[PDB]
Amino acid sequence: SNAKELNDLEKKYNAHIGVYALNTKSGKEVKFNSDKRFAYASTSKAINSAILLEQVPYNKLNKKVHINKDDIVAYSPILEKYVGKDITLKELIEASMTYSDNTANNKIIKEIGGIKKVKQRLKELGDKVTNPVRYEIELNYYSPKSKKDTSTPAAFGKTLNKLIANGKLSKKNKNFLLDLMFNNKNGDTLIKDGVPKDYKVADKSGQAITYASRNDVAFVYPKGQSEPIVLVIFTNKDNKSDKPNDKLISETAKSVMKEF
Repeated sequence: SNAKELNDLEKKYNAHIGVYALNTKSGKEVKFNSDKRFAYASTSKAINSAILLEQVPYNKLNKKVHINKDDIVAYSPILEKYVGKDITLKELIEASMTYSDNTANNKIIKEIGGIKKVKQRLKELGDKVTNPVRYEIELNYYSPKSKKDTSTPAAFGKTLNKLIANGKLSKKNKNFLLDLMFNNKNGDTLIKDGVPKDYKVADKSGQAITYASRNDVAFVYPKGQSEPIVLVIFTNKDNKSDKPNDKLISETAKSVMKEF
């Protein structure tokens, strides 16, 4: 059974696994520690991007945003080149999703209206679990004794479905975002490495600083099926300093996909 496989994986990798998968066509679900809290780290870049794309039409993503020296936070491989320059909303979302640029995500949250506006949107979506508190990079300071910047697999996956796969995005904005997730430069070792050949994966990965917190969320499209399987995989380990093994997420994805 899938539960036995995931239990063996927890032991093989000495790690904790949280899984929620929903086949949006059939309604079938796979759940494993799906109500346990994990740090979501950069997987939240998918949420913040979608919220911004709900309120800015595609042809208005040319709006310019000025980048100052002090805006740059750690792991901003794109935005560190824009100090003293302007960047468009389109280029912020591209940097955030394609390269996991942290400054880009911060500017996107600001454009949305800040952390409080994100929380208001989550409540409207019926997500009373996902708990944004800090910006990059402090949101990656995960502690098991704290709920800051955590979610559960089930809550995060239901929110991904409601915002993107079955949300209210325009045709152009939805195709723009999903293509970024199909084509991103950070996900090849995770869900994409684990799914069988005839699936197409649009993912966003995450890694927090502590407790080997390693995540991937995705919309997984079976060949010939336009409705995705929403897949959320959160993992961590017991010690603060441990380093993640991406193969855990790949093998988890391979196991979960046997259910669909």
